[PDB]
Amino acid sequence: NDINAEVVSVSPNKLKISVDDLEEFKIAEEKLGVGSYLRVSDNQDVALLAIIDNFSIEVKESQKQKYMIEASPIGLVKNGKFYRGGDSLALPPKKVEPAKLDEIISIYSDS
Amino acid sequence: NDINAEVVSVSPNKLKISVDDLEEFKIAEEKLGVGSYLRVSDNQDVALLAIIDNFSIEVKESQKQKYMIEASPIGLVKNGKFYRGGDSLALPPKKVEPAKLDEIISIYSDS
Amino acid sequence: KSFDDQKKETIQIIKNHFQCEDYEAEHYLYSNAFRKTYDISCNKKDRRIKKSDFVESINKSKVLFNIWFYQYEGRKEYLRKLKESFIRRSVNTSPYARFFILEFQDKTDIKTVKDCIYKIQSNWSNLSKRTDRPYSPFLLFHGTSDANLYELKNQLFNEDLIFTDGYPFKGSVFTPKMLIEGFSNKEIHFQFINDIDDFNETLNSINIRKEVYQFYTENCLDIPSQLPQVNIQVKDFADIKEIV
Amino acid sequence: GRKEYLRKLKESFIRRSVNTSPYARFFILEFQDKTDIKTVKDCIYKIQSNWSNLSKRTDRPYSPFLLFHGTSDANLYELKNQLFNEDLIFTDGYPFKGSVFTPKMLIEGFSNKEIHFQFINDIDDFNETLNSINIRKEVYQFYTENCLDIPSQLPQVNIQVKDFADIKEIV
Amino acid sequence: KDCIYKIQSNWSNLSKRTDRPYSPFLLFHGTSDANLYELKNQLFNEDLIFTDGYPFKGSVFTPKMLIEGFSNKEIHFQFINDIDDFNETLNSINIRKEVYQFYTENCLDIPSQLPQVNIQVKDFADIKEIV
Repeated sequence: NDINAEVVSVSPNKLKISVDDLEEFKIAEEKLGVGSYLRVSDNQDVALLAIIDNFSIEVKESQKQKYMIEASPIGLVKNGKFYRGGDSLALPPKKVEPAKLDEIISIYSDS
Repeated sequence: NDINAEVVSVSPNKLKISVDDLEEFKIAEEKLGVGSYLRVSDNQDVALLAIIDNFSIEVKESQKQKYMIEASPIGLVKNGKFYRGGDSLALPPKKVEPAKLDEIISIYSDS
Repeated sequence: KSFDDQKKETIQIIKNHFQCEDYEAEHYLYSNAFRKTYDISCNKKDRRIKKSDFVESINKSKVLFNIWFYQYEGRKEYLRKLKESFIRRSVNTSPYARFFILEFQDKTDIKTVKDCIYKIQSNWSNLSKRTDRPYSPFLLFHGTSDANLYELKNQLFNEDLIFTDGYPFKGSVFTPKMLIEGFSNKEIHFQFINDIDDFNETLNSINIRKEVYQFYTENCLDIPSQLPQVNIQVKDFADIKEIV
Repeated sequence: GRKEYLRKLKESFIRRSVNTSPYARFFILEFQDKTDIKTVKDCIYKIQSNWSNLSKRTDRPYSPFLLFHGTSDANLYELKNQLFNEDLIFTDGYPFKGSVFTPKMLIEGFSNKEIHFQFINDIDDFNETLNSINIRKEVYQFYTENCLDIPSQLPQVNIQVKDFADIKEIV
Repeated sequence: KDCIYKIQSNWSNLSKRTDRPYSPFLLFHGTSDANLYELKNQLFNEDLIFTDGYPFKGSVFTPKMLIEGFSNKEIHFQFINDIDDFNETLNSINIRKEVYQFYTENCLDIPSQLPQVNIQVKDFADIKEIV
């Protein structure tokens, strides 16, 4: 697993995402940016799509690093078709991966 | 090693740098002041430039001296060429040294 | 023709032939084909040969030294030309098992070898106390006597450059797992692979992404091909410091 | 009875704990060609368990020093190889191949909780680490036929044993 | 079962305070497989959880399961079926091994590189008080 990110807190328009394990180091550089798109799901078929609002990486001597990501659930994708939502509830914990190109394109094309 | 500073936390526009060891007192006096330029990298080829925004040195009775520096990334130096735009992500921890004169000159000459 | 009038024509005839990138043709295939053109041209008797086997001789993984582009732009530009071609770097260096095979012979001074070890360890290791994934490079030296090699290892230990080599005590068999622990050890600065037999046993014990950086002057080895190799020929061992 | 000979030797020279103080304890065991490898290992494990304090609660840790003599280097190195595979981590001042004797590696391993004991290869490394340790050093000798010569300025006991097996319950 | 429970109670330490746990290894010989599986089934019913290197039906012998079960606080001891499972387990263990043999008539053959002790008892009932 190249990235192990996970939603840890859910607010009505906010997601708090913890990157538990980062391995590629290129996912964080390009796909975890301040405007990047994430896919939030526990299954490959139906997902939330979120834009990163904020992030914070912290390292300390003894404990593990705290890479924390703020995101906002802009919509819902079901079976390749994106539905502009903003209120669909994801119950944490939820597996988070960077959104694919076809999913980001589906935001502005399926409406 | 005269200066031992390291990035301990990363925000989208902010770096927190902890000075672990300060053998040379002259480096802190003239190169670690507010507005000074730092070179943030784990290697000498590709780096991230930052400007010191704030600092605080707190000393206590029994523990080690806590020298913390706030910086904001301003651009990226690759093979002696500076690229404006501090949206690149440096994964902490990253070794921090004061920037050389050629690096500060390349901020305005290259762009 | 002129010197510049033939540069942009020689690259394109091998760029489309091998279907590679720009650094894989100008720095990797143009450079090797220049001396193999010069080697048959500088021969006393056999000047004209057939180029049927010329296309496979230049396709070797070794990046060959070229003397004509050493006296032309100097050592400050040729070593700077090799640095962004195969020693490409990013902002964040990933915890990979990087292997640095440097060639050490009897005329090379120990001190000049010692400065390259300090250069390799500084750039290719992150031994920070706040890392959850520290990494250190592996170092292999060859072509020298064991007595001359042991003097280098003995000096590095006195200047507090702690390393591991798979032999924690006298009479110990070579333990690969000592080198793997030294990769993740923040108190071990690098790993010293003694010889080829200790080399290939360490590749099988590593499951993470592996990179090999070989720098030599005349003698090169047969690194297995599924790895990434970088094989660069230099004149003197001090040229290796400016590339890594 | 054989229980009485062990009881006399356990109290005459050896003490049960020697106040559990951090001391440079040297255990010189006379290894023969006739002595089996595994009965040396039982003696080493018993010496290490009784004469070291590597718990995290302490602030003054210590580890014993082991020296063997009378045997060849073939089975001496073979014993050291087995002890390393069973996670009994030791040091002998030779951190790498083709290294000179580094007595400071034995100094750090004495205070290291991850290094269980300190091995000493022979006499020349034994006298070299004697001058490198500044704290109080005691030498315990367990021999059957051949007795080593110890410098006269150190607290030494010399215990004769019928074989190598009875050394284990003495310590 | 009374002997196995006494061996597990004395020669294992699975308390949450420690960080170096250990569990004993149990091997039986001279009996049929019918009452060997009857003994294994009854011990697992009373929450004396063990591993024998066969985590599922039709599995090859996995000594890694006994590596994890030795340091697992939730696995009380380890079962060994016969001599072929025992020798392969010895090679997989890297730490110090001791073989404690209790027998009445027939004694099993043990490799000489291991510390062995042999106890000949009048019957099986004396083993629970000896151990």
